[PDB]
Amino acid sequence: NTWRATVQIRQKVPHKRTFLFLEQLILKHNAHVDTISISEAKDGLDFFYAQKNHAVKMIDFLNAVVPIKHKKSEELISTYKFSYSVEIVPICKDDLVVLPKKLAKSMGNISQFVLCSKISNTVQFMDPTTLQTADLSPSVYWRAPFNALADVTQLVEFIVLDVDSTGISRGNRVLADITVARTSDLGVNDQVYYVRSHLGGICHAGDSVMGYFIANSNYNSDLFDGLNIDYVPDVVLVKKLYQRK
Amino acid sequence: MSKITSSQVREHVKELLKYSNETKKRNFLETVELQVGLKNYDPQRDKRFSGSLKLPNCPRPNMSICIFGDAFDVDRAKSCGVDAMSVDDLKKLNKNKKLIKKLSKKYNAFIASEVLIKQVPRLLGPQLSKAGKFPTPVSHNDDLYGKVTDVRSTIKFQLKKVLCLAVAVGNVEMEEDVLVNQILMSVNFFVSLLKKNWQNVGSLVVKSSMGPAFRLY
Amino acid sequence: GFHNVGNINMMAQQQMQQNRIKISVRNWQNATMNDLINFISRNARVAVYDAHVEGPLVIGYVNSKAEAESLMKWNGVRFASDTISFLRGVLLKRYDPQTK
Amino acid sequence: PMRDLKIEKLVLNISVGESGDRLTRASKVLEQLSGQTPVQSKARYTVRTFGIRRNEKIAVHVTVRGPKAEEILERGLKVKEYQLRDRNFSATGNFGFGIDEHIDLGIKYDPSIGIFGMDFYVVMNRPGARVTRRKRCKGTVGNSHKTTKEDTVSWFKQKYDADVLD
RNA sequence: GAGAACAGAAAUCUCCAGUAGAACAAAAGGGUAAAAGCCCCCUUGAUUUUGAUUUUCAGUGUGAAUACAAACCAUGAAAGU
RNA sequence: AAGCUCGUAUCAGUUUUAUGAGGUAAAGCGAAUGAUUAGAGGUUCCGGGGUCGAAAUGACCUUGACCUAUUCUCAAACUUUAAAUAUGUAAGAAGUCCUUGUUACUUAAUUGAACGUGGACAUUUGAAUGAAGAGCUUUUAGUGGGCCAUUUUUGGUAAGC
Ligand SMILES: [Mg+2]
Ligand SMILES: [Mg+2]
Ligand SMILES: [Mg+2]
Ligand SMILES: [Mg+2]
Ligand SMILES: [Mg+2]
Repeated sequence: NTWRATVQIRQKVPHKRTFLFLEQLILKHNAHVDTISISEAKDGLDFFYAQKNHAVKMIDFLNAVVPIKHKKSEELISTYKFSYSVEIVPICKDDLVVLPKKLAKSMGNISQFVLCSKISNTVQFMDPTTLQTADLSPSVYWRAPFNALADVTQLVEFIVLDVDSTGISRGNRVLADITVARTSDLGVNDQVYYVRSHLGGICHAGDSVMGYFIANSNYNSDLFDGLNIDYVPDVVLVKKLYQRK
Repeated sequence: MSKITSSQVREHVKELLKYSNETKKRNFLETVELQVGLKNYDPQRDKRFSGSLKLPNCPRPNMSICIFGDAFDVDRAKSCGVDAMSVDDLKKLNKNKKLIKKLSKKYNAFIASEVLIKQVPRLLGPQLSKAGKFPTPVSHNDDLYGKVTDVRSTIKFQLKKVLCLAVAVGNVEMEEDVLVNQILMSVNFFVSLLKKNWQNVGSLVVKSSMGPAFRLY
Repeated sequence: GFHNVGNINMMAQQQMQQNRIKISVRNWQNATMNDLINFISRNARVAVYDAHVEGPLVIGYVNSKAEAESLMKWNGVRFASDTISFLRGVLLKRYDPQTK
Repeated sequence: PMRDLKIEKLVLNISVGESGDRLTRASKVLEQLSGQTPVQSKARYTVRTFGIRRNEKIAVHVTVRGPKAEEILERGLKVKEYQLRDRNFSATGNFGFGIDEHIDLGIKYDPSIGIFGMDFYVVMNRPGARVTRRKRCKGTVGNSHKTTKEDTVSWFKQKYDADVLD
């Protein structure tokens, strides 16, 4: 009981990618001018403040970089300590998402089976099978929240065999169609997959690409099992490695 | 489809084998292929399914499989008396870009070395898979003659952008009951491969490579 | 291991088939080869289009997005071993057979 | 009567910084030099300055026992002109050297192979060294029967008529 | 530690010392050297039928574990497991 | 509370004798473990990630890798030895010995294993002291806010914390 203002930033994910981006941006703007101390935690950290003015301007800075929700709490000593609980939306970039049906229909009649493509003050999803994006806001997320299907630990490697195209691009992304194989049975089997993806302008035949393999997956998700069977694909490709040396 | 009392295919095979060599005794080009068109499926909206359903019965004896490999499998290919390739030969093949698009046409297939196939992905560049000639690997202790027999008798159903998949399922040579077994195996493989196990298959036709007017299926 | 880093891929030969087979009668007045290469590169070297001129006032060989955008820009704007054969000959001239 | 200081092993090894055709080349060289097939060896760990990852082959070696050992040793001493330098002698009583440009070993001048180098290492012992190599009732060598540096230097100075400088 | 061309902290080979200072998926503790570690060979006992017992304990349930029985198998020259 | 089957049992908030288990006090570390703390550079010995990027001779970032040529220093989560106090079992008749019956288990076997028939062994029947009778069953009440003292302790400078 010696500060009078506490700000507690949390994100309930094992791999706190958005939180580490936020830490890089706080360190690269130096918004930690007037912090008394910093307490570590398992899922975030607590900043301390002598008066609540630096705390509310920290809230003002955080409300425009990351999709968050904040709540205020009042303490008594017998003059009043204040506590600001901030939660980051627990969906990071390049994560695989199944959307609620009403939200997917109201957000442009997009598919439910999407990929998180950009995180800003809001969050952005994109359909990899047909290039089409959508913007979800923090308040409409936190009105009724959901979780992600797969995080970036079960990304398996793929060896690109052949490329085609369809001509359609939406800027920075050429929607093409590529045939691919797994590097655990490329020299074993004759098993090839055909994926209509947005890694067409960036990929050429013979290299390695990360993706989700849905055909080997035990998913316990009511949003997933409420889908259809034929309209969910086998592989969702996300990113190319491309190590120079 | 779910199988439909195959005596109609039996009479169709008999009429096809009386069309070939009993009304036109042409030169030896026996290939009684089965063409199958599927119905009620969108190519973009549904998954592009594929498999291979290799029946040991053979109909295309004259095939070209330029075995690309190392030195030991090069000696094994020279023993098995088939067209092989070398490492410097494949390096020159990847050097001359126009030579690959021609060697993909002078050959009929390919069979690679489980020691050099994880490079044909990039060294031997694209359009080999677009011509559907990605090489199948062969190990350091498996039989090369048996692998060539399997790569000459291995049939593969792949879903393209068109719903008209045709396969060299038989020859017009002989063996009516073995041909009936081959037609049953191909129909079973297609019906199990499609999404609805019976409903999607519409068109079945037999043709003994001669534009014969005997399908009756 | 073996021949690995031959570099037959990574945008050199593969995924170069994103062409568009449309009506092909683009806006084309003067886009020929020598004046095109001169107006593209007067300070360095460059890489040219597949088959792009204005001889027939039709062009559809801009098989990429930036290719089609630059073609539409110049449409909307009006414009206009091998050393061995010498090395061994030098060495044979250096080996005069008289002086041995 | 038993203490004799004879030749136990002659080991020939060629280490290659690359992992290309050079290892198969040195393998054919060692199979042409010695009368036995050699063995290629995998790298222990990764370095990235030698350009080495683990589990891939680096070097070739072969071991020779019998009269071919002292034949190869006489050829190597003929290359080394019968001179050692008071190093190249272990305290345990083994000795070796290394040979650049292996064309002077009966190897011809073929350009399909080219030029290599080699390391020769000679392991010495006495009779009765089975006691440390058997399975049942293993023991040791007593501290009068072991081969030492001065014993090897004097014995294989007086035979082969060589010289040990410094 | 002592030796071997390039070889230079550190690449491959040879000998001596080495009670474990290594390894055994993950926390920590225990256990292990002709092995429980490392390298090979063969396999599916991660099978069937049901009782009894230990821990938490009301001596209820859930989880986990122990020792037999009646079958069918694996491995090994075998005892065995 | 109601009793029931019996009549000095074989039982005990205890000692003795015999025989197990423990790792705290004390010793000792210097016999192997001997520590947090503020600790200077050595970049292609590592590099964790984060942002862009029609992608790789690919730019932009900062905790740290590793203390490098620093030791005395000591432990409730360190070990060689190891009390006192407290703790398990035994001190016989449901026992011991001799002989030979059963079995579909076990042995190479006429061997064993378990349970027996017949016979021998009471002044002490196998240490001490005590024993208000011993054993068994059914049924039901209230209670399920506790507090204080000596000693041994944990967290908080510390408290009637
Ligand atoms: Mg239980
Ligand atoms: Mg003490
Ligand atoms: Mg009796
Ligand atoms: Mg009660
Ligand atoms: Mg009460």
